Order: sequence, then structure tokens, then C-alpha cells
Amino acid sequence: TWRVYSTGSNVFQTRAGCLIGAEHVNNSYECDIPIGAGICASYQTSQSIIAYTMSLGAENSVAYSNNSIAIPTNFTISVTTE
Amino acid sequence: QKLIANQFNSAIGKIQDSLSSALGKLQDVVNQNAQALNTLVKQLSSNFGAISSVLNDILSRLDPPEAEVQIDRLITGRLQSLQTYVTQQLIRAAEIRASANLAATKMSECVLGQSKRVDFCGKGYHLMSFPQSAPHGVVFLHVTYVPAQEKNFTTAPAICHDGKAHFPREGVFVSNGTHWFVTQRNFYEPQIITTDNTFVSGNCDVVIGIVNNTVYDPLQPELD
Amino acid sequence: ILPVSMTKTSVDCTMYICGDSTECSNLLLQYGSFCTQLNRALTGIAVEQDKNTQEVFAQVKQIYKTPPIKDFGGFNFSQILPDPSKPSKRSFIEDLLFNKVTQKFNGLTVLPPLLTDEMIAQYTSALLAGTITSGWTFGAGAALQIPFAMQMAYRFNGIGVTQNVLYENQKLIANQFNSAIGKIQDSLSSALGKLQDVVNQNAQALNTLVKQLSSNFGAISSVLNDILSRLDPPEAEVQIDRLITGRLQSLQTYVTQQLIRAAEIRASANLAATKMSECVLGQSKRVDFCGKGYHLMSFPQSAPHGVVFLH
Ligand SMILES: *[C@@H]1O[C@H](CO)[C@@H](O)[C@H](O)[C@H]1NC(C)=O
Ligand SMILES: *[C@@H]1O[C@H](CO)[C@@H](O)[C@H](O)[C@H]1NC(C)=O
Ligand SMILES: *[C@@H]1O[C@H](CO)[C@@H](O)[C@H](O)[C@H]1NC(C)=O
Ligand SMILES: *[C@@H]1O[C@H](CO)[C@@H](O)[C@H](O)[C@H]1NC(C)=O
Repeated sequence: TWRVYSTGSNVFQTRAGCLIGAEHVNNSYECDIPIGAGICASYQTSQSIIAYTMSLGAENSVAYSNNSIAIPTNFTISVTTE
Repeated sequence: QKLIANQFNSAIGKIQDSLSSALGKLQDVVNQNAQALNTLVKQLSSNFGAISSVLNDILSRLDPPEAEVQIDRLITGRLQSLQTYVTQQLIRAAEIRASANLAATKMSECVLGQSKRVDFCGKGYHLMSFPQSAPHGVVFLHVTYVPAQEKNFTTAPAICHDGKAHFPREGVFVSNGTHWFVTQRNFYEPQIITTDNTFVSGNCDVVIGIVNNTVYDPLQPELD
Repeated sequence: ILPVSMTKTSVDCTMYICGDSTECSNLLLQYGSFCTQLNRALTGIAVEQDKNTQEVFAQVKQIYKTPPIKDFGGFNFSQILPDPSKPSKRSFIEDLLFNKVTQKFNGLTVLPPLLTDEMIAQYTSALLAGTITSGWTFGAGAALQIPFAMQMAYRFNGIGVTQNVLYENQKLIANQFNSAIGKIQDSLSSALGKLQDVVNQNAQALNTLVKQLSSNFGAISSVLNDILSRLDPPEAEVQIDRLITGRLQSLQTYVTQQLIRAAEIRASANLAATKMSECVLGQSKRVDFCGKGYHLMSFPQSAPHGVVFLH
């Protein structure tokens, strides 16, 4: 049964077992297809299945100080479905 | 009021075209129940180790005494198929019951009220919610206030004036870099610091951060 | 302490019932869909564990960072903030929690969770940094900075005590807080029975499912290679069918009880997710919902398959 995908071309050992046919990249993105143990895969790329460690969100440092406050000067009314 | 009404009317338009573009939670309970019935029906054609899965082709073929042991295998496998289906329906019904209890309390607390429970009635501060009917479900449109366009200010716990520590009644003390004001906390609206938007407690020594601004008194200017 | 997930176990019912035997496999086909319906059920349990974990911890969009200067008005968070010096960027109290809590060849397996413990520690550190630097504001919209003593003064107004009662007592309040955190840290060095019971129940169930392979169910032997070695085919089949029926009933029992456990873990995860929104991203007026006494604030800490709230 199918001798392609036995190949050494794109092979990546993961804690989820052995992944074949996906290009491992040093970048991070939001999870598209979940593989497991922090790894996800996507077509985002002349285009290929990539595999990556997922990003959890944009990193942010709050401008905290013992005498600084931020106050809103406007608002948005928003409507959201559940 | 015009701006708030336009933001609301615009946001309803976004819902309307987003639904015109999903209802995956309502669809997947329909899919699960259809798949379970389709499986229950398909079990009938399996043999369970009998010579066939068709009762008449047992009965028209065998003597009754040998038919009994062939039939008894079909009884057993069918009974087990049915019993499996009913058990999974009981478990899935308990999940729908939990979802209906959530929807019922969500209607009392978000539609018949205004909720202070964070994230219970959508993201941001809850204003109100509207129900819409859906097949085997409900949709809530939650309306919320989201604060926008922050500015930085310097701030202080208290003002020291006449050797007394003054605290804001509702707001916070803020400075634009040269002047001090008191503002409500969720929307910048600076006002003159006075005896009438502050209260006093003790002298200036105990509070960790405290600043020497004046406090105005609106009953001082009168001459008689 | 609340459990949030359970181990993502999975079983190939064909290898469990039959091992290598094609003879057993061709008999098992006579029972129709049962082995497909069982795999569908276990994979349904498994994807729900990642959903449970995501709904508890992934409540923040930004990964908020603490400032480098810990000027929180005398309150000391060092025991709850992450240690940068450890191999895992994990809290002192989270390391302490992760120390307290404690077959494959039969077609049993364990799938890994989607988020690692490193990622769950990242999310809880972001929730800590959000609350400590910005109060409840990061729950409603953008994080707005506020000085920590002024945030605690709002929380006093929230329980119906005037702000001056905080500022006049700030030294005492910070000392009582710092001491109470130290007392938790000592107490945890002594239990996590809520989490350990979920581990024990699942281990007891897998252990039983393995033990049932040794039962003969009235067949000549429980080793189907021994049956198939001693008897010719028409007599081997009636023996193998006794093992097939006993092993099917054993799997069916196991999968039914895993569906029932998953439902109460789902309820516990929905409670934990609610409790994070209402007790961590806000101040709650619901009596006893966020610990006993009037609620000021609370801090999440990760634990193996669970969450700990410091109320
Ligand atoms: C508030 O937001 C609306 C919509 O962007 C804008 O039209 C209005 O001018 C803003 N007002 C202020 C004071 O920024
Ligand atoms: C507040 O001031 C800090 C320091 O200058 C800056 O990093 C931050 O972006 C400012 N925030 C706003 C809302 O202007
Ligand atoms: C602060 O506000 C007062 C309002 O009258 C104004 O006169 C002053 O110029 C403002 N200072 C700055 C730095 O904006
Ligand atoms: C505040 O005012 C009092 C009275 O003039 C003075 O003793 C004190 O040093 C002042 N403190 C500051 C920080 O200006």
C-alpha cells in the first residue's frame, strides 16, 4: 500500500509519532490543523503542507508604573452572536 | 445618542451579512442523531454468526428446532444493537439537557435583565441581549459596550489640601501634566476637584502616594 | 482545585479482540459496525479534552508580560509569577503542584494533548500579568494600566468598604497577603485528591480492560493462537466466537463508562472556564463562588490535567 510517503524527502519525528510529507519551519502561526504536543500543520506558503510549533497570541507588555493610568476617551457598541 | 444608535444599527448589519455568508453547533447534533439511526438500521443486515440476516430465509429453510438457535443469534445481536443505541441517546440527551438549562438561565439573566457576570452575555460590558429562534436551538444577539481610544495620564491615590487627605467619591484623580482633575473611570470626562466630588479622611501623612493640589469649595465665593 | 481534562486514551478494537488472527477478523466482521462505532466514541472523547483545555486557558488574545520592576505597592507575587531560571517557565507554586500528582502492545494507546504544559504555563502567566497590571480591564477590551494599590482600592469599593480603608492600612493589607501566600506554599509542601482520583479511575479502567484478555469466557483457552493451534477450523470457530463475544462485551462496558466520565469532566471544565471569567477576569458578587468571605480577586495556576485558583 502506497510506496510514496515512505520517502526521506520531508520527514519529521514528533511526540505525536512520525510525520511524513510536511515541511517543518522555524516560524510560528495560529493552529490550523492540530497534530499534537504543540505542533500544527497548514497549507500557508509554490505551496506546501508546513508544520510548526503554534503561537499562543501576540506578545504584549503593559506600560505599568506606580503612578500611570490609561482612561478610555471613546467607545464601541458591539453586537455578537451566541 | 446619534453616534450610539448608528454604531448599533451598523453592527446589526454586520450580523445580517455574516449570516448571509456558521451554525455548526446546531448542524452537528442533527448529524450525530442521523448517523446513529443510520447505524442502527444498518445493523439489521449483519449475521451475528447466524446462517443469514433475514428471518424468513431462516424460517423457510430450516426445521423449527434448528431455526431456534439461528433465530436466537439474531435476537441477541439485534437486542445488543438496540441497547447500544438507546444508551448513547441517553448520554447525548443529558448533554442537550445541560445546554437547554444554560440557554434558559442565559435568557433570564441576559434578556430579562442586565448581567454583571463577566463574559456570560458576550465580550465587554453587557448592555442587553435579544433572542432569535433557530431550528432546535436559540441565538442570542448580545449588545455590549467596549471602551476605545485610551489616553495615558498620571494619577494619585489622594489629594492633600489644608493638611487633610481627600479621596474621589466615584472617579479617579488624573493629571494632563499641569492640572489635576477627577474623572469617571470608564470614560474620560475631567472635572474640577472640589469638596463635592471628593471626601476626606485623616491627615496627609499615612497615604503612600499623595499630591498637594488645591481642592475648590463652591460655597466659598458667596458674600452673605 | 478543578479537573479540566483526562488522558486521551484510544483502543483499536480489532487488535484488542483478535490480535494478528485473520480468522478472528473474518468472524468479527459478522457483528457488523460495532468496532467502527467504538472508535467513533473514543475519538469523540479525545477531541473534547483539547476543547476543555482551550475553553479554560485560552481566554486571552494577547500574551501579556509583567514589567521588570515589581513595584506592586508592597504585594509580593514571586511565588505565583513564573521562574525565568527553570527549564520550564513555570511558577514556584506550579512546580510544587506538578510534583504532588503521581499495555500498548494490546492495541491500547495514549495520544498527547494539543497544548503542552509549557503552553498552559504561558497562558496562566499571561492571565496573571493581565490582572496584576490592568485589573479587570483586559477582560472587557484592551488592557488599561493602573497602579496596583489603586486597583485594590476599587476592589474594596466593590465589597462595600471605602478606598481610604485600604490606603490607611496598605502596609498591613500587603503583609497579610504576603503571609497568606507563604502559608499556601507551606501547605502544598505537606492534597490534590480531586485530580489524583481522575487519574486513579482511568488507570483502574484500563487495568481492568487488559485483565479481561486473560478470561476464557467458557472457551478452551484465552490465548487464541493456542485455540487455533489445537483445533481444526470448524471447531476452532465455535471457540473463537466465545472469546469474540466476551471481548466485545468488555470493550462495550469500558467505552460506556468512559462516555459517562467524560460528561462529568466536561461539566467540571465548564465550571472552571466560568470560574476563570468571573473570578479572575472580574470581581464576583456571587456568594461562595470565588472562595469564602467577600471576593477581592483570584489567580490561576496550572496543574496536571487541572487548574488551581488562589481566591
Ligand atoms: C468616537 O468614535 C467615532 C467612530 O469612530 C468617531 O466618529 C468620533 O469622532 C469619536 N470621537 C472622539 C472624541 O474620538
Ligand atoms: C503610555 O505611555 C507609555 C510610555 O511612554 C507608552 O509605551 C504607551 O504606548 C502609552 N500608551 C498610550 C495609550 O498612549
Ligand atoms: C491641562 O488642562 C487645562 C484645562 O484648562 C489647560 O489649561 C492646560 O493647558 C492643560 N495642560 C496640558 C499640558 O495639556
Ligand atoms: C506638600 O505641602 C506641605 C505644606 O506646604 C509641605 O510640607 C510638603 O513638603 C509638600 N510635599 C510635596 C511633595 O510637595
